[PDB]
Formats: sequence, C-alpha cells, structure tokens
Amino acid sequence: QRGAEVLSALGDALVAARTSAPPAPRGVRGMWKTLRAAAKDPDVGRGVSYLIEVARVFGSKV
Amino acid sequence: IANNLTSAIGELKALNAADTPIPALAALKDVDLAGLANSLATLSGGLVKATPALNAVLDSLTDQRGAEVLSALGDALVAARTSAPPAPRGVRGMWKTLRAAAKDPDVGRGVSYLIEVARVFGSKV
Amino acid sequence: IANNLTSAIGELKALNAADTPIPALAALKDVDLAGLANSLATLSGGLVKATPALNAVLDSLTDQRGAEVLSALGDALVAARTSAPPAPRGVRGMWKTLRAAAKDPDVGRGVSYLIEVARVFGSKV
Repeated sequence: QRGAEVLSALGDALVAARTSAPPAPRGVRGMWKTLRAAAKDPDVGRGVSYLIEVARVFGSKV
Repeated sequence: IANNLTSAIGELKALNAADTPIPALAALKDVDLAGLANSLATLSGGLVKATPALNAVLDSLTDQRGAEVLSALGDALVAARTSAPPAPRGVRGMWKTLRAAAKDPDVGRGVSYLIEVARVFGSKV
Repeated sequence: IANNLTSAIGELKALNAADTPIPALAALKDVDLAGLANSLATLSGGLVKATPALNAVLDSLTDQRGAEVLSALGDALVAARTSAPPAPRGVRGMWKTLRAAAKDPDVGRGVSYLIEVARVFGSKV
C-alpha cells in the first residue's frame, strides 16, 4: 500500500506542478534566491528527507 | 412441408446481427504463446494485488496535465540526444557549464518545476 | 453417385485457401484469467481515459533516439551494479568522489545531457 501511496503522491505532484510552479529564476542570483526559498520550505524539506532516505535504503541494497 | 421449410428458412435470413471478418492469427505460432502464458500466470497474483497502485498511476494519466508532462519529458529526452552541449572538460569546465545553465530561462523553468514537484510530493509524504 | 461424391470430395481436396499449423496454448488454468479480468475491469475506465497520455508516451518511443536513450539508461543501471566505485567515507570522501566525477569526460556527457533535458522540458512547461 505504501508503494501505491508513493506513486499517487508522485503523479499528483507532477500534475499539480504544471499549474503551481513558481516563476522562472532569472540568472544565477535568481537561481540562488529560488534555491534559498525552497531550502526554507517545510514541504520541500519532507521531499528532500524522503529522497535522502530512498538514496540510503537503495544504497544499503547495492 | 416444403412450403413450411421455405417459410422457416425465409424467417432465419431476416434476422441481423453484427458480423466482422478479421482472420489473421498466423503470428500466434511466431508468438511464444506457451512461454508468455507462464509470464502472465507468474505475474497474475502480482497484477491483481497491484490493481490499486496501477489505478492510482492511471488516474494521474487521466489528467490532461499528466499527458502534457509526459509528452514534454519524452520530447526532452529525444531532443537532448541531438542538442546537448559539448562535455564539460574538468572541474573548471563543469562549473562553467553549470553557471551557463543557471543563466538560462528554460533551465530556469525546469528547475522551478522540479522544486514544485519536490514540494507537492513532500506535502503528501 | 459414388463418382459424383468422388468429384465433389476431389474438388474439396483442391481447397487452395489459407491454412495455419499452431498447436500450443498450455498454462491457462495456472493463469488467474478471472483475477486479471478483475484487475482489467477496475483499470478499464482508467486505461480508456489514459489513452492520450499512453499515446504521447508511445510517440516518444517511436523515435529511434528514444529507443537508444532507454537502451543506454538500462545498460547504465545494469553496468553500475558491477562498476560502481567504493563508497565515499564521510564528507571529505564525498567531496573527493564528486571532484573525481567532475573530472570524468563521460560523467561530463551525462551532466551535459541532463542539463539539456532540463532545458527542453523547461521550454515546454
């Protein structure tokens, strides 16, 4: 069931992102501003915790 | 009795049901039907249990935005085999290429979208 | 009458029409045909609606460059189980490995291509 929930959450995240994505970072200063906004966000926080977790559990099996 | 059989046969002809002829099953011999049946049987207990996960994937494809995103990813892979910039030679080349990409407004949209997916996915996990 | 039946069968024998020899269809009871039908029934309304997304995926696979890219990704996953370098021990090891990768010309091509995909996807979103 956790695999089904993860795929639902990825599909919804792609479908939502076509409509909710923030305006494009203009240049290296814009890119650093957007990355420094994302690195404050608690939900981008959960997504990065999960991707570090997948990289650990995959990396425990390879 | 011949007139009775004529009226009986004459009734049968009037009845109409949809009929379509498509006789091309020859490649079934070419198909490894015996092997494929083993593959399907092995996966049937997995497929039946995976039905809720397969439906949740399909539901995300029933949104037109899901179709547009997959089209845009497929085109981006196919184009990139022909449009990709020459390889960054060494750590100074790598930093030059990353500093060129971090000026590009279209790489800008792609990074905005990947930060968005990481937020919306991270809102659900 | 025997000669009439002989000429009739002799015309049946000269049939001259399509004929195929296929004899193997074993392993159907083992298949959970009813179970797959149950999976298909819950999935049919999803599959029919997903047809435009499934076509947009298939269209990106009809380009030979799409086939080449998927072959190159599959081979890279399979090879990496056997060729991957020993694990970076700690933050100093991690920076040494990343600084080795950022000298490699083939990791160079891979990073050029991923920046290209992020540009072409980012030109369509």
